[PDB]
Amino acid sequence: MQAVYLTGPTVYLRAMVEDDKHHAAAWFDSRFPVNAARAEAFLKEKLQGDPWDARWHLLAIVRRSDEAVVGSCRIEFGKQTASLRFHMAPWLDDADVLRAEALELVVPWLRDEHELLVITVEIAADEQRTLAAAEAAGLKAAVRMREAIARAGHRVDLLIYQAVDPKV
Amino acid sequence: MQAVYLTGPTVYLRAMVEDDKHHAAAWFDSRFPVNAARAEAFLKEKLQGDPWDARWHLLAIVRRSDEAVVGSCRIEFGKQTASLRFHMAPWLDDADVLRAEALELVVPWLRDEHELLVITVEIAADEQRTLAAAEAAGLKAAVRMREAIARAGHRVDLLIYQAVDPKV
Amino acid sequence: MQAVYLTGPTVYLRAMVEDDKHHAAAWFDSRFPVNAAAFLKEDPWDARWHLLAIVRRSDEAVVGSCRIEFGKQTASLRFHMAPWLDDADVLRAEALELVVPWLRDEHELLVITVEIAADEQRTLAAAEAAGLKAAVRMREAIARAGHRVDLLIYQAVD
Amino acid sequence: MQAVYLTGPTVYLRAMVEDDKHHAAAWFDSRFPVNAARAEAFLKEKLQGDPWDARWHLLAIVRRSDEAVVGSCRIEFGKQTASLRFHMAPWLDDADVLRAEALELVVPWLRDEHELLVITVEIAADEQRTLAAAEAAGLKAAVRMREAIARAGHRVDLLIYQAVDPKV
Amino acid sequence: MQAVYLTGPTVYLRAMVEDDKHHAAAWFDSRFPVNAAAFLKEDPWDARWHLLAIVRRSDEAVVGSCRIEFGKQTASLRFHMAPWLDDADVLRAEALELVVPWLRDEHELLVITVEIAADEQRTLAAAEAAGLKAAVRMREAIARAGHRVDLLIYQAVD
Amino acid sequence: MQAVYLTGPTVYLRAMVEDDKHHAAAWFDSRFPVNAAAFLKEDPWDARWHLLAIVRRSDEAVVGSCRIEFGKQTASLRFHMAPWLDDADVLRAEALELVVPWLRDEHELLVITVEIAADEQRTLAAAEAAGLKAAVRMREAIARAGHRVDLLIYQAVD
Amino acid sequence: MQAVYLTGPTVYLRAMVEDDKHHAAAWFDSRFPVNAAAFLKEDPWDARWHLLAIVRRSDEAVVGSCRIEFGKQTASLRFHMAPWLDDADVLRAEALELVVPWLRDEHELLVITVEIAADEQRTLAAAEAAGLKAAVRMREAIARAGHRVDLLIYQAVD
Amino acid sequence: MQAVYLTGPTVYLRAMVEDDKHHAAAWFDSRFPVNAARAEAFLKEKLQGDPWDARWHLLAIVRRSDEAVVGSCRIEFGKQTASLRFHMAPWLDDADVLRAEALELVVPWLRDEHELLVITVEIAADEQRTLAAAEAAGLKAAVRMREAIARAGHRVDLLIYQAVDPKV
Repeated sequence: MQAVYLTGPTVYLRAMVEDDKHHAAAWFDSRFPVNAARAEAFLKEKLQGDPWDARWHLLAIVRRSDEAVVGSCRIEFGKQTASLRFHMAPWLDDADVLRAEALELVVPWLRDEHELLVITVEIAADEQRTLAAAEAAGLKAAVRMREAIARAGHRVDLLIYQAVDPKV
Repeated sequence: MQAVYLTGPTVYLRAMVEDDKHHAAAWFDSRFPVNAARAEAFLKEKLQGDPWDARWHLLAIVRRSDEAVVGSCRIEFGKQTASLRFHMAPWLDDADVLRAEALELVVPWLRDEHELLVITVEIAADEQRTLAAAEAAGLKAAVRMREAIARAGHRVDLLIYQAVDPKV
Repeated sequence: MQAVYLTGPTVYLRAMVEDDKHHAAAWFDSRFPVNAAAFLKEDPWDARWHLLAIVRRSDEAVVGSCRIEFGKQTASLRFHMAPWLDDADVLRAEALELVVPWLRDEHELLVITVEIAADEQRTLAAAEAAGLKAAVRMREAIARAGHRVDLLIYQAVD
Repeated sequence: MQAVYLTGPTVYLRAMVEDDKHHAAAWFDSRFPVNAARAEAFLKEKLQGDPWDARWHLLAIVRRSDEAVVGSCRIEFGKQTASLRFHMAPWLDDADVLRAEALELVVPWLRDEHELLVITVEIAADEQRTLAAAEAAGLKAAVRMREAIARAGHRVDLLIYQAVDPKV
Repeated sequence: MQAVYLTGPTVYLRAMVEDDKHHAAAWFDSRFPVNAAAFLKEDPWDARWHLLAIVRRSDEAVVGSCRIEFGKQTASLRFHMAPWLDDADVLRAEALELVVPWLRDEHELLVITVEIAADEQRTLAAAEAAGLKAAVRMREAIARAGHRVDLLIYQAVD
Repeated sequence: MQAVYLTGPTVYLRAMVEDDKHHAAAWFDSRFPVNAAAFLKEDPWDARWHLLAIVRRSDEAVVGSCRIEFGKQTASLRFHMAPWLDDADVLRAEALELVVPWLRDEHELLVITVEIAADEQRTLAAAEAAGLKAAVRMREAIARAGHRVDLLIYQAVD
Repeated sequence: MQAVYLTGPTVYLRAMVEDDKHHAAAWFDSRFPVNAAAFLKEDPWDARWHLLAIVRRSDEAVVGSCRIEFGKQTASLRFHMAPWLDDADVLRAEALELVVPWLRDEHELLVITVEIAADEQRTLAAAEAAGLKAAVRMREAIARAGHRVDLLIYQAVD
Repeated sequence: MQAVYLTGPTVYLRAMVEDDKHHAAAWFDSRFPVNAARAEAFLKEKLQGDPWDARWHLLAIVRRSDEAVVGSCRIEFGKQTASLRFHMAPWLDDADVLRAEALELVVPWLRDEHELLVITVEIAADEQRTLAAAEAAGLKAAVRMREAIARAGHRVDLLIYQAVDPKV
């Protein structure tokens, strides 16, 4: 994953390094969550494989104009699965445009460079551009988690978008 | 819901009253969660209806032999949906047998006495008897939430079981 | 405030007395708070405020409290409901419905202030019906089961 | 200390029992503090004796008119010392009058029934009646702890009142 | 708000920009908070509010923030100062001294609201000099070193 | 463990039953914990452990618990006492005094482990009298009134 | 311990010095702890323990610590890794792999104890390969992102 | 206080600046405590003066050999009083030697450059060298706070040392 270089008009993705984590410490939690996507359509357990064999990765999302790390993409591989979520810097003016571009970049890489039957992405229901990026990448809304996400004055659903190979 | 009386060989369900909540305060959290089932298959929003119109209910699960409140069933209605989860007393010797019986009791009541297109139940992957009760009630595993539930020394998946009317 | 009784269809409010506070103290012997700062020992800041018990009419149970803190110009309200209470939002909304017109028809105030959590649908609806509008919001200040909600400050200015 | 019975016009003091602690659990913390009086004039360590030999006691303060436990007096004996603090119920209308009476009752008992060279009492600077009770009992302000006590909108000093035998 | 600059003898306020927020985010990479709810990702509740950076004139350092949330009738202020800041109370008081007359001489508001901790002597003194009076008090809502202080809500009504 | 009774001058230990756990659950409906992680729903990690009630002889009250978790070679003990309990340290020390010789005279163990807070004088003294020595210390893991104390792990190896 | 160097393929351990501790202190200037009780000021309890720095060979960075506390019979280990560390579990496991044989081939101990979180797969695997077995479990004592994990105490007895 | 320069063989004291506070953020709490010395002999309130007139200062303690900030001295002036406490870096090998030197440096400065009737210093009972420095500076133990300070496995007293002008 040291070779990953996925660039668009505004941002590029590359392996997150210790330097990134340190600078972003105020908002980026380095500690491991239980998984990189909270919920998923119920499918055969075997697709995930053994926990010893799970592989976690972190990609920095880097703004081209100033080289600022503006977010991260956390990815968790199982045997035939990839699960991911994005963490954008809270100081960003419009996190959604940059998150959406990052999703456009990472999905085709995930489909091509790996042997996956399932791709699973967390996207909040108010993340318009990111939802649209997922739809154009051929992902489909699979799970609704009602009011799972705190916003100012209200809560919104967390949605889980998936592409699942026909074989499954 | 004051008329509800659903009894099996071991437990019965009736409206939870303030007395129950007070006695069970050590383990029963009276505060509202965001919903009664955390995740669900992605279906049309309209099925849930407006939040002003949502109706929440609490059923006590009562052990017949001694009249002890051994758990609760939290139910959240939307327009055409019912979502539920169980909270069993931590001092119970075998919570799963009694939870499973409670699920056997509450499901047929939910199908008959209400006009539902969707029933949604949270069940942890290690809850053997409760899983079996759900399957016999005609519910099917719809969502997997990996390692969502803390246990001693390890974590287990939360599963979401559903029955969804053909019309949907 | 000793001769004041505000009666609605479900609850009534009257001056809270020591015995009420005795029993409300246990509305905190709990591992699941909605907020932090039981009650504490009550010049100059302990002069401005006053308590009304919310009593359910059906069984005469004390089911909540309404705290009213005064400025020269002002009155600010805060509710605390028993944790085991059935239909707390309906009852709290009714108390608000009772206290606001009292503060209007029996006081001369430039500003009435009320604290209400962002998820308290019925209490919010009664505040809006009484003419109050949201003025301040404090993010994730109120604890619920597995999540937090914002505290809203509603105000009317006459 | 089962024989203690110290009564005034309004309250009496007797050994606090498990029943008291349970009822008062909302406001009374049964857990041990490090001592029963936080600060004291610096005097010879030997006066306190060994920690194995320390003896802690709890007296309930009981309102005569209704038998309500309205507070507690926590006492810590060393070899030749007695240290104490009061915890009054937060629902009390006028805690200070009842605290002050309790102090009037407990001090003469402490001087007579025990062989003390030092008595040490915590009293907040705004506790008028309690301060006056201490002065009339022949205690003197020895220590000031500035702004140690939170009140509504402001903080007040904790004062430590003492009587110390001439021999010391 | 992009062409607005309020200059006092020590600090000036101007619209906060992304770069300012970038560096202010670290005013939370800390085990010693004064409050809880770094910043979070910014319809309908994220429409009403606006940020001003407080910049120290001597070295052009961004040393704090002033958050202004609007109602139709209202404006409510909240300050956050860098944790390492020398003389934070003097600088915050000066910012208040600057923002209040701006909200008066350049807006048409019925009510101005400001949050101030009960121990912020100089900020309180500037609020009183600006005509604001305490309206609401929230006990022990602000964390300090080994103790907590109350949050006060000050208001003026024109 | 159903036919096991260890009787001392003040308390006795026997297998804990559901009814005991029912009432012990409330030893947590409280805002003042000594530790965190009421009880939780009890393969493979829920196989190794077992509970003994500590019953006060004078009134037959269940006043505490002794949790014994087993390895192939090992036994590890943890006590929880009712919060309202008079003389909890004396009673807990006596329970320890009872359980340790039982684990010796009626089991074949290479290692016995016990958790004890650093301020539990009498419990510590009984652990030392039973031949146990401190092995591990976890700083400020136990909450007391206005302070914390260390958790000590004592062990004997036969 | 000043002339002790344990070198593996990825890291090596040597006596920790003041400068290492200086920089490790910031492994706590953070709002996301894994545990509680930065470091604190170091008779009689501050006699038994000792620190080894874990240094990554590729860049000579100090990336973690190994704390060894001694009894007469005993040695107990505790690791703390830098929060930004890549592959912390692999590196920690390697340190364990290095320290255990050292405590065997260069000490005379009846019991070696190690703390390891229940989710630290590779560290657990090295403890089992070194002959250690789980002895004690403390439920949900370690904080992770949005959840907690148990702390396990592993031990070998020679 | 920008002119303060107090140097000994090992450390020097100078005004703490924002740079110091930032670097030391892991261990140095910039937030204000209620006072700089927790307890003090009970003397006339007027000596402290008005809170509006209180002046707080921070001195960095700087190790000469490497210019490292190894601690801080927090000082609070009232009208005729000075109260202080030290915060040493936790990574220090022997904090007590350097704290003690810092106390040797700051006391004569406090007596000479200011018009004080009272100097009040917090010192833990196990801080041998610091206690000895205070004694040689002509301070005397005035207050004992039993077991106020957590240490590894045990607690120690906080002591308050004072010099008080004869006039008082």
